[PDB]
Amino acid sequence: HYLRILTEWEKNSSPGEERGIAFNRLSQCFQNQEAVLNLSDLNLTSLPELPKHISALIVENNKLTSLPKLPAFLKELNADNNRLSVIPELPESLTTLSVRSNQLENLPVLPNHLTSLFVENNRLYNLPALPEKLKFLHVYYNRLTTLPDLPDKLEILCAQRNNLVTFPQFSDRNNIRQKEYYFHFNQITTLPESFSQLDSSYRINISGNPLSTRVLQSLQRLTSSPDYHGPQIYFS
Amino acid sequence: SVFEEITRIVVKEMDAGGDMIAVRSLVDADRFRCFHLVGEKRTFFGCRHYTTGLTLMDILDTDGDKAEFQILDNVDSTGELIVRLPKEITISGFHHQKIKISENRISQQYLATLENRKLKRELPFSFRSINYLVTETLETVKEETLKSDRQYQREVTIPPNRVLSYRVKQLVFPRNMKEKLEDMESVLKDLTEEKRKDVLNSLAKCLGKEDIRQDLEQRVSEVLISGELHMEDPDKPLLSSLFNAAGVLVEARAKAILDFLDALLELSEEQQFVAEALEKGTLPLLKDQVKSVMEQNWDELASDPEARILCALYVVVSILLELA
Repeated sequence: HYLRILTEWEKNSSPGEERGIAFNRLSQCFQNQEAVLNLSDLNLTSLPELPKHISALIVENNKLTSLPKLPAFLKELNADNNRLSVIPELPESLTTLSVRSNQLENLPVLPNHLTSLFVENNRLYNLPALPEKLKFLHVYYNRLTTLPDLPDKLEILCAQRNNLVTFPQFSDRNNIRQKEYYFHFNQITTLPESFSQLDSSYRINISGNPLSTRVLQSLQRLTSSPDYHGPQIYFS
Repeated sequence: SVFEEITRIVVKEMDAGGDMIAVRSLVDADRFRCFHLVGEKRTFFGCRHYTTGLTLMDILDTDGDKAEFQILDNVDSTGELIVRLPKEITISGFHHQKIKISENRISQQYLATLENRKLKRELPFSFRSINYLVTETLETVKEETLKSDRQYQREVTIPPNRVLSYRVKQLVFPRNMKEKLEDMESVLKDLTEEKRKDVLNSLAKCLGKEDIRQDLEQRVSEVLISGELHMEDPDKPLLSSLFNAAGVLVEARAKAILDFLDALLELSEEQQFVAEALEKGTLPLLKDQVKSVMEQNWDELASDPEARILCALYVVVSILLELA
């Protein structure tokens, strides 16, 4: 019976907090056993206990700094445009985790059934073990220098505007489907030969990075050969 | 032009030096949305893209027209993205400033089935005389009012769901200025004084007349296709200068003359300057000022929109002065 607590939370709406609207929204979901909880755009500075039945919480565009425990059956979490300093435990049920536009410097352990991870515009310094189920990863606008080894089924990887200095190790063509990886504006000087073994399914943008003249010549010679059907590559 | 600034920023942060292309005018944005058609123009500075007002729906066999909407079922949203605006950009009405965008892509499976598909038996005259398709679109998720204090305060209100960047794929059915101008100048030096005069007499007609410019561009290209001097042509001496003494068309001459024309496209207001100069023989002076500004505000520019504009004036003035 935290419904009274829900009311209390409302009574504690600091000037600007639209806690009442959320109170109604939360009550409705609880009474109707709803499955979608979105308290975004409510100027919330805190969040009351969440119903364990919900599997999708949308709380973006708010002034949150920490999040209550997440239902063990959650599958999608949207906390963008928040000042979150840390994210609570991730349920193995979670498949989508977007907390961009935050101040996260480290990330909790990632379930192995997660397919979407958006953690851009953060102060992340190191990323946790990446689950293979993840097909999309956005880690841009962060201060990362060492990307963890990429999973096998990684389709999109936007890892630009970071402090990366060394190119990452791939799955060695464990995936034969189209793949777009972005590594531009990162401080990389040299690259691995493993790249020479990747198919044209790979699309890589390394433009802006401080690559060495040697690699430039090499890669320029590679991109000027008809026999070369290697990965679509971009550089500058 | 500020719209272009934001669009270019989006492209740089998302895919710098990549298939991504930027929307140059906010009015023609909705026409660059996915499944739309975009055509290419001849511009030496680089391939330019213009809207068509047509969509793959208008050319494909709709299987009846009773339900053309099912195609959109092939449209996928990779999700949303964030672009950190620079310092000169301010979201009027937050020390770190960023904008939120949405990515829409056409399913690869529909891209595969595209080639193995039938067009409508009846097609628009535009498509009938058509002889690419937008594949990805990054659009605004909400209204964004931005302002810039950059110089070479402007304000732009981008309505929501407005395409900012776009990637296109070919539609199929069942380079350094210094080098360029050098090459062109060389091609022209291998020409008689009389012939060069003829070319000049024409290119001077092209000054200040987009009508004459398009006409002479079309005609140079036409006699480059046919390769035969027409019996009579209103600009016959130009195309005559295109052919050598043996009459064998030196394709370099035409390509370059077209290139000069392509550049002249980039100079709308400045054109008067060049014309007055050619009318007074001050061209040499103008060439120098262009060179000074280029060298002064740019280190090894021949290694800003103005930069491209300047390179054009150099090319145009250089060629003209070389003909005279």
